[PDB]
Amino acid sequence: MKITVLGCGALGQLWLTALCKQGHEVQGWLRVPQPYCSVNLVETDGSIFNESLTANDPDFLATSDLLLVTLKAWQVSDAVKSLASTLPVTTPILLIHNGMGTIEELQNIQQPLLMGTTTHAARRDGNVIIHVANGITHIGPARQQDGDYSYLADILQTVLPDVAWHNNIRAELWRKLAVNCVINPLTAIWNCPNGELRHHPQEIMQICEEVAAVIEREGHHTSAEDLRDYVMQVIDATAENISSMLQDIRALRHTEIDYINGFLLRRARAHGIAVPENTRLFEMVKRKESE
Repeated sequence: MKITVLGCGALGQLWLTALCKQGHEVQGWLRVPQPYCSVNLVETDGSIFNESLTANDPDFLATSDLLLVTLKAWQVSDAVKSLASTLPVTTPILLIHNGMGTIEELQNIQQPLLMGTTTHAARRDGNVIIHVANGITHIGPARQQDGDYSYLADILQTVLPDVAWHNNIRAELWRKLAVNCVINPLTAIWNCPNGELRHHPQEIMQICEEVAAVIEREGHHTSAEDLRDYVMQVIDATAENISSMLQDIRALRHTEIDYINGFLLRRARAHGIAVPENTRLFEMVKRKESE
């Protein structure tokens, strides 16, 4: 098939490479138009893959069979709306990113919309992309009207193992966003490795109690304590790492906070749930971004 990949960064080059090695017709799409996307990715065994692909061709977009989006969350909805009048109104759009809240920004999209997240790990070092680890990409329908597109998880399985379809993909999205609402902003505000958080159990519970209150009202079964125990287990296992949010902070790149604790605040707001710790952290990180 013909696929346009939106974003030629780490995750976008990992998909372009995999689609490209299965023989699919592919193009990338850049925010700053260029006729080609130069892919240079290192495979998990250290092998290189390096090709020059077509980019930003409107005719190739108008005949594409899948729009695969791999931008950061705060970029997604504007970039998708820009291309949706050109992509066929029958062609499915798959969003892969961390965080939640892009579907609410895309509710009038006519095309089939699918939402997803991955545990594959891909790092960008300058113009080099490193496929750090293999993993699973979970996808599913964004709205009630997108439920008949489970065939994409079978095609994608053949391209970048493993892929799983979930009829209620929001359950898996919240599991990851719950943990990120604790780890990302705390590390960001205390500019510490994940392991520091181990020294702050009482406070982590308070955030988890707020997170747990919003999720329960959203229709999912979780407990504040269960959530707390899991976060601490993640913190122990990733003790020396620098989070994705702290990484953004240290490089002064915009953060995905509007789609992590910002989404919890928005949903908390819609259900009327008290979230003072999450609001403080959200506002703090926003002040750091501005400087």
